[PDB]
Amino acid sequence: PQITLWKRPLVTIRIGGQLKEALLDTGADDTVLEEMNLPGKWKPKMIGGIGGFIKVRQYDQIPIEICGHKAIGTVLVGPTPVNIIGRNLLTQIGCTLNF
Amino acid sequence: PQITLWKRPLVTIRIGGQLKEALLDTGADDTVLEEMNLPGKWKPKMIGGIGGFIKVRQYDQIPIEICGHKAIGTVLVGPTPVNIIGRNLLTQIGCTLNF
Ligand SMILES: CCC(CC)CN(C[C@@H](O)[C@H](Cc1ccccc1)NC(=O)O[C@H]1CO[C@H]2OCC[C@H]21)S(=O)(=O)c1ccc(CO)cc1
Repeated sequence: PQITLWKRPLVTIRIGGQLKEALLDTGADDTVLEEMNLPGKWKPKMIGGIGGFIKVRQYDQIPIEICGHKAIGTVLVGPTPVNIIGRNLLTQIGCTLNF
Repeated sequence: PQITLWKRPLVTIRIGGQLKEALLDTGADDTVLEEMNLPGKWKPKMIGGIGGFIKVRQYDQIPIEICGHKAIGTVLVGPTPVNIIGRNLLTQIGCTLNF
């Protein structure tokens, strides 16, 4: 579909047994999700934006369904105020910017 | 244009006769530029990002040409990690997300 930007580009995503609302975010290199206890190996990382940094856990090869489109890749999990679908997964679902 | 997302969507903007590089950021409500001088009245404001809150100077009705498309709107100046074009101006230049 086409998503205008009059409002936040929030869409429904699924990660296992959790449905969440997440921003389609061209400003984010990688996907960052709100705190959740995912299975598997991870590694610590610090990511920065307006206000400074937060600490996150990097999980790899996590499948996420984004508006019914399948994706699989890196997911950073930590105390973000909003779920953020970053470019690493936006490319996988065929997302472009157009004007 | 159509802009894919395998690389950061960085574009050249013209503001006050200066060329700068800025990131098209659909996860940003607001346009935020790194410290610079702009003429006219401004208002102190605060905004929050992934890492907390910062103080910015709010300038209204600033022209920016974004990849050759004209916008006139609110520009916040302050300690963002990188110049970002947010939805307030993305809407003005007709930017949508498509997948
Ligand atoms: C470095 C470029 C961006 C910061 C400038 C990166 N951010 C994505 C950005 O879209 C966030 C996404 C975002 C959205 C809401 C809350 C926190 C973070 N938006 C944001 O800070 O927008 C601010 C300007 O407009 C306001 O309206 C929304 C908050 C204000 S980020 O969230 O900090 C971020 C995301 C992922 C990574 C890992 O690659 C690193 C940083």
